[PDB]
Amino acid sequence: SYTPNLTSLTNQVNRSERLRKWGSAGVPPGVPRIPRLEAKGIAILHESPKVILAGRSRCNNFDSNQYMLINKATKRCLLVDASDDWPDDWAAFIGASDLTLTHVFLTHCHIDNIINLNAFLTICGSRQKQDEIGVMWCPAEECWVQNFKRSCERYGRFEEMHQVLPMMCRSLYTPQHLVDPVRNARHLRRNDVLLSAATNRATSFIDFGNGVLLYYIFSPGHSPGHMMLHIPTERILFSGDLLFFNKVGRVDLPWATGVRLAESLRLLEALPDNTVVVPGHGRMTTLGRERRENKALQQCYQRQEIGKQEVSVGFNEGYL
Amino acid sequence: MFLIHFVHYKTILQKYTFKFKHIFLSIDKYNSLFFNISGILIWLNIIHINIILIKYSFFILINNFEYLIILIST
Ligand SMILES: [Zn+2]
Ligand SMILES: [Zn+2]
Repeated sequence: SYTPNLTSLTNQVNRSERLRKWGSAGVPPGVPRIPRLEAKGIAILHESPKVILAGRSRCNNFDSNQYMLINKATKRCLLVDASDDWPDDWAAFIGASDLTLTHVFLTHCHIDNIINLNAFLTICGSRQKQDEIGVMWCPAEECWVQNFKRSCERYGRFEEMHQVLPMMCRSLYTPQHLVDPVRNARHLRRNDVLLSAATNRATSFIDFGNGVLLYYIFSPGHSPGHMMLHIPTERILFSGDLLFFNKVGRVDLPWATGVRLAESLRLLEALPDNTVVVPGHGRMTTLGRERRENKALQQCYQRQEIGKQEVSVGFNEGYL
Repeated sequence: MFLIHFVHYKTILQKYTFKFKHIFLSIDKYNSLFFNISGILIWLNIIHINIILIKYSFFILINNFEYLIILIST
């Protein structure tokens, strides 16, 4: 959780809470790795003349999902929110599909999204050995990168603790190392892009190839930097943690504001209803069904209509 | 009454104690992003700071996490 200082140790309410939550143990059980039993295979969710969406549901005990976009022309694949307890099915799928992994998109840097990121990059680069995989992320998530170890402390992920994150290594946006004159696997990662919060419909896109454009949208509230993917030609909205089936993201975590989440839900009203929204957790829905049957959006627009200047919406129990 | 004037033969020396800052050590070990910057524009509603180093072409990164932060050429 947090650092045990003098005030937290001399508090009886802390021991009372640790007795009430966890019984006689007092220590929270972590979020473990999914074993090789009760693990499902990779499903091909969508097939189109342009792209192919292949995904796997409940790949963590955080109950997150793992998706990959495949360009049919250029044979280039793109993982979004790379968090799978077994990134060996995905590397075998890429190698048996004759695909090239060039980038990994990250919506936000919570632990349910970047827990197995070094495993993804290492196994896919090792298969590429028989240009490295880049990472696309927003720099505000820097504040959630530094607490990757602490989040690995509380959720019992001890083997992923002592791992330098690839977003922390020196990119082209950073100063370079002045090495002794007498190496480049970790010293410089030239394939790295930093997304900007000024997202527009004109130039805020990634050229995926074959005329397919992936517009990233800056939508905070669950994170200081939270980037959705929008494919208007395929009507596909990778929302990440902003919007789910009949629910929205949490605000009861640090660096999460309810009015930022309300503005992020309000910047979504110009998309058509047949846009399939694809969340980071749970089952996928459409944006029209979320306009009709989601109570968080109903409360947001009702507070906006009755005259609330600072409309604050958000969940306190749900997905991280 | 008092008969003699006597002094004590044992001479004591007052120990001079003083606290000075003689050592200068600091643990400089952080986990943060450090950037090559050709321009930085910090816009919060009270104070605006514009720091510009010139170039032929620039890029733009924008951070709205705490306050508006515009970075030219990362
Ligand atoms: Zn999250
Ligand atoms: Zn999530």
